[PDB]
Amino acid sequence: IIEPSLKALASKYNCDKSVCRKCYARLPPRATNCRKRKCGHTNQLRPKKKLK
Amino acid sequence: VAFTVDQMRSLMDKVTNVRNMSVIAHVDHGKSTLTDSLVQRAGIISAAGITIKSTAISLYSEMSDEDVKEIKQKTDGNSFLINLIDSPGHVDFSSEVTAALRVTDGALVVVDTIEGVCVQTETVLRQALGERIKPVVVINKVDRALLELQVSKEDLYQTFARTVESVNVIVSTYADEVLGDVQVYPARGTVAFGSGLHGWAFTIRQFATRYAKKFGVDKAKMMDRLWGDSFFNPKTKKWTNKDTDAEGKPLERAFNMFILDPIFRLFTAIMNFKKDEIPVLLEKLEIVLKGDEKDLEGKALLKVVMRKFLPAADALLEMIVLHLPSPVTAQAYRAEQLYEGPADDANCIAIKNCDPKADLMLYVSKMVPTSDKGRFYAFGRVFAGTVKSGQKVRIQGPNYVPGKKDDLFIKAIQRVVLMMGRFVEPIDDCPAGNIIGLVGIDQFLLKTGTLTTSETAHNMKVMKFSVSPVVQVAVEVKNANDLPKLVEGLKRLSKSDPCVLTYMSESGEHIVAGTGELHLEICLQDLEHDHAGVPLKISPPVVAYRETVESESSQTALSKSPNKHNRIYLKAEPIDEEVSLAIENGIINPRDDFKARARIMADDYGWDVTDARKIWCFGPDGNGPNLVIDQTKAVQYLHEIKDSVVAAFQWATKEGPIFGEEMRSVRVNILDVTLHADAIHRGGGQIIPTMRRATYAGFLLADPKIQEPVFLVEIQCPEQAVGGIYSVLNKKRGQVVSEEQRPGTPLFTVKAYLPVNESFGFTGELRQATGGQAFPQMVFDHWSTLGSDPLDPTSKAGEIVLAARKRHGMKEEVPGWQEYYDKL
Amino acid sequence: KGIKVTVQLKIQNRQAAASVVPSASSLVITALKEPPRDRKKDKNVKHSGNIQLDEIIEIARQMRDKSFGRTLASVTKEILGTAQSVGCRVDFKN
Amino acid sequence: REKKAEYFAKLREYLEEYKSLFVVGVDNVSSQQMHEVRKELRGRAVVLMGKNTMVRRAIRGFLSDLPDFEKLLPFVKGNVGFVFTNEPLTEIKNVIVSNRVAAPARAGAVAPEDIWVRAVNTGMEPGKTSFFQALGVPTKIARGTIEIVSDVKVVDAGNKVGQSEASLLNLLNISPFTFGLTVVQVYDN
RNA sequence: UUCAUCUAGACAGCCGGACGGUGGCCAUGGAAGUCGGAAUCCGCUAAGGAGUGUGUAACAACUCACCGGCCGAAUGAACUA
Ligand SMILES: CO[C@H]1[C@@H](O)[C@H](O)[C@H](OC[C@@]23C[C@@H]4[C@H](C)CC[C@H]4[C@@]4(C=O)C[C@@H]2C[C@H](C(C)C)[C@@]34C(=O)O)O[C@@H]1C
Ligand SMILES: Nc1nc2c(ncn2[C@@H]2O[C@H](COP(=O)(O)OP(=O)(O)O)[C@@H](O)[C@H]2O)c(=O)[nH]1
Ligand SMILES: [Mg+2]
Repeated sequence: IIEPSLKALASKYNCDKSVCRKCYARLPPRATNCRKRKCGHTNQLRPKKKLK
Repeated sequence: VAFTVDQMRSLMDKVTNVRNMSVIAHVDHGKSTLTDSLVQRAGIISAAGITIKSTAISLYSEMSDEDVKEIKQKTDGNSFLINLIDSPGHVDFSSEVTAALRVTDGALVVVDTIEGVCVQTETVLRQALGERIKPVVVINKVDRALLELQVSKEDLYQTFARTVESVNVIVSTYADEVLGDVQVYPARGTVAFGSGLHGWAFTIRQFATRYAKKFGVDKAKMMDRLWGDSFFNPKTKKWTNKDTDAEGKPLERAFNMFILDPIFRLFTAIMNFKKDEIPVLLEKLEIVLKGDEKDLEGKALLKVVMRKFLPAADALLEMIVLHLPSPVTAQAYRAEQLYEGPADDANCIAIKNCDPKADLMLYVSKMVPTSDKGRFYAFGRVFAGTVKSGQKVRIQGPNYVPGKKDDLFIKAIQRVVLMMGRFVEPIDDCPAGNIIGLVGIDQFLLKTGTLTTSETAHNMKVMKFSVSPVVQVAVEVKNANDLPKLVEGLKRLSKSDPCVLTYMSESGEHIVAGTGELHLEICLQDLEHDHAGVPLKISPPVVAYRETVESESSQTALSKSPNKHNRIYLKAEPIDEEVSLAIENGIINPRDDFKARARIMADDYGWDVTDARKIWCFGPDGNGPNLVIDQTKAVQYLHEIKDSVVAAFQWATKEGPIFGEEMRSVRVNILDVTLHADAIHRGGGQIIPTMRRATYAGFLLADPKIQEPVFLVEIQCPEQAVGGIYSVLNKKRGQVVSEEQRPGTPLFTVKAYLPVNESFGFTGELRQATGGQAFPQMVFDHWSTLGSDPLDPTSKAGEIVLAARKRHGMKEEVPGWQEYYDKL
Repeated sequence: KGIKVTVQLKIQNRQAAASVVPSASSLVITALKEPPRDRKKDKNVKHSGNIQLDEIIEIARQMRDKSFGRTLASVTKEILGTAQSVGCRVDFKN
Repeated sequence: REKKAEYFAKLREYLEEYKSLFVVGVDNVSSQQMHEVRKELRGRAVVLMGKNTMVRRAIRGFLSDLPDFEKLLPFVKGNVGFVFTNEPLTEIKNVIVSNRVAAPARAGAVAPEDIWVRAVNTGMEPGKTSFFQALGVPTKIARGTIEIVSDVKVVDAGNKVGQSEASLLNLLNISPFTFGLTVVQVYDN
């Protein structure tokens, strides 16, 4: 009912992302280092756990 | 309006004007609200939250003689009795569903406008097609559609189109070839619309007959020209089957154009306030305001607007008769499954022909209870025959079969009752095909039961459910003095709920079954406060374990008496599962001749026919898979030891050494006995303390282990949502025995062994993993040894044993062969 | 015949059912091997093979999915060797 | 630098003997069909692919195996390649402009023409019928199989397709990148 | 400080190829490149790993390496402090 084509444009700005394993910030999916300085811009990341 | 008890009797006589249909609705798709918009409207009366239970509510309908001028089925008159049954929402309550179909032919299918057909709607749909029942859809909540979403004209039509589309699909996959056209189309005026909440409903057919006038277009052509490519040209007035014309400009679909157009205009002018369009469109549709209905504004105004345009009953009661079945054509193709036995019998042929005075064939589909001091009623369908207040009936119990006595009480009916949903009314008689009731059968029949008069006539079908009682729980009294009330109260429960089930455990606990947790609690509430009426207790249903070994003892067992005179030498070796199986299947009998038995146990199960013709005893219970094989040829007074021996054996086989629990697949091989001469030092008092301690020591050397039950669940799930289940077996050790099914039906049935300690709440997780799409058939399968040491409070089996002891208040450790050995 | 890796396409029209076989990798080590590697090894894990076989395999690849598109003989020295754990023919394959 | 340098010796060899060749373009290929067209001619016509490998062949026009490269070099652009033959053109040309036919829709790829589809049942049981639901395509039950209700124009000309719409199209057998490896430049002796 | 890519035409980018044996050895309730251990082969070109991830009940399907269209000089991996 959300049309899979828009439920991709939707996830593009919600699920399609990256998370810093230390501050949890929502970075771009392709980002290599966290843009926050609380974790000194770390390279340790993980794709934002895709829902199911 | 009301009808006298005698008009019901006279009206029921014409099975052609007998409408027996129920409800095919999803949990909250608005069935109760809609079905009761019909009572408040055209509901018949006697002469002068959660749906916990239900009955068959009856309504009257005086149709148009020319509407019945197109009804294809044997139909005589316009004096119709509508025996409407209310099937429960929610799943779990699929017991009442299966049973409400056995006492009907057709059924009313309800669907949500925006929630289309969720899993429960197709659950009820697949159940109706497995009962050969023909349905009729109704898309309710069209108000929450053009209000909670303000949906537009063309978009709304398509919304319904898809609703139709998805339903026909499940209908055609599980349909009947013996019925032909079953998937109801809005093109054939067999799927209405409306709002039970707003008090209205309408079919295309209502306007096809109201517009044949202003067009000279017959009603068969009106509704034909309203669904699909069927368009119109409001520029030349030429109904063209193309959305655009020569200018290439888009038109309105006839349905969204003439029929639906009023509706939106009403809402906005009514809700949003537009008094310059309310009285205006009022007369354009020929709607008439009177009194306080005239002054009304807002959402109140709109409700009453439809109560003058398309009042509920109107097209609703219309279709029920118009296309749905009556006993007549209905039983005339159903009779096969409705009678499980001779489909060519004279009693089964009277049902298929539908004879009101033929042999009395009435089946109580549910013992409908009441605040009648613990007494119920005998609610069921009278396939053929007349109920006489005192008539002698053959109470054929489903166990019973024509050439036997097994539960068959041919007694007579005290009083008889007419069903009215919640109203209890005493009638005289009742003709074939109609569903009625009868008090008095209760104290004779158990839950469900077939009734006849002819001894040739076999039993009818006892549901099939597919739902099955999977859940389990222990119910112990919170006061041992009121236990007697529980025993009786538990009995009443079974009778009440169609798929509910009470039964004793191997642990003594009174295990209680149900379908779902929702289900089970509803049952427990009616149990602690009503059925029994004493504070209960619901604990996890404790499993039984058969302590067992996996090899012959690490050394020969040596046990001596307490006075010290005799000692016993031997070694216990685990028997093949299929050999201990033969013991419990009644092939290797404990009452057999040691030769005949030993030849079939040696030639068939590969043993030494010496110790096989010397197989002393079975244990425990005398029929148990634990036997004592004789291998002592030197012992002089063996005869004064065989009896006292089986005594201390029957004690250890019915109470092991790991924590005092039974065993299984333990063939103890007797190799020696240091006997005496006088049975004064060879009596029970010497031989029993030895035989018991002997067995124990030998066991803890024979490599202990523990045996737990293993299930066999067959989950009926649609092939697309099958992913989740595979993973719930993946979480609770689920070896998939197999996976069979049918080429045309997606419903993939799946067999898979499931260990009892991993099925405690399984149903819920299985249900949450794939939605309630999966229906598990849990029927305990076989016994299977685990894979952890009993003396290991860290391994699977070990942890169990430790928890098992503290429960019975036993000795913490796992006492071994050193603590049961008698050395110098 | 063939027990494991048996990709079997079924092609039927109005009643007439057709039995059509793609004679895969597992089907060739059995169409060549006698009963010692054609049966009784279900409870056994068959991982034994060294013996030379020959040109009979250029036509054995004639029944295996013909989607390779070049030389029949040369492609099998590769397929039948490092993919088949029960046969090493002329030890050059690998 | 391994392959480019050793390939220089190979490239030069077939070009050094033969006096007949075809400049053929693609990109909308398929290893399967591509390497399967090499099978139609595994002795009549050899297919060699390239890139800046013929850009060193601008520096190769310099070598002069025969100075007539003044009618070949300047056609270096596109997923184009070698077509080695010493038999007549007209004959191998009927052949070359006939082995190019198959590509369906990479669900989201570049769509081109107006999609006009006829309304009849395709003989496939109701498996992907839930697709048709939230896609807007009136359907019915005609002998168990799914029957199309209109000669509807599902997808428009020139737009980024969706996975759900090209899935039903994949079972309707619509593969529109159909064409691919044909000709560009022709030259003899 | 190394290491070895590059106008002969890199890195990145955008256009589209990403095949076969093969649902490879079994192992399989089920495993087709993507539960698991062993093989990691050459047929052929520009290439396509018995396959880099996503996904499937397994398939489908998406997507990489490889390889090709264009662009045209760096600037890429690894370590040092
Ligand atoms: C048709 O309804 C069936 C099925 O639900 C299933 O076969 C169920 O199995 C119950 C148990 C049966 C086991 C064997 C017969 C030997 C051990 C018995 C059990 C003891 O722990 C294991 C399962 C679960 C029950 C424990 C919790 C006490 C059993 C019992 O009846 O006591 O029985 C009911 C009556
Ligand atoms: N908008 C709207 N809501 C409805 C309608 N009918 C029922 N409901 C809602 O559904 C609920 C009752 O569902 P019920 O009738 O209990 O579902 P059932 O048990 O399957 O029959 C109420 O709380 C209503 O808000 C309707 O016609 N329109
Ligand atoms: Mg209700």
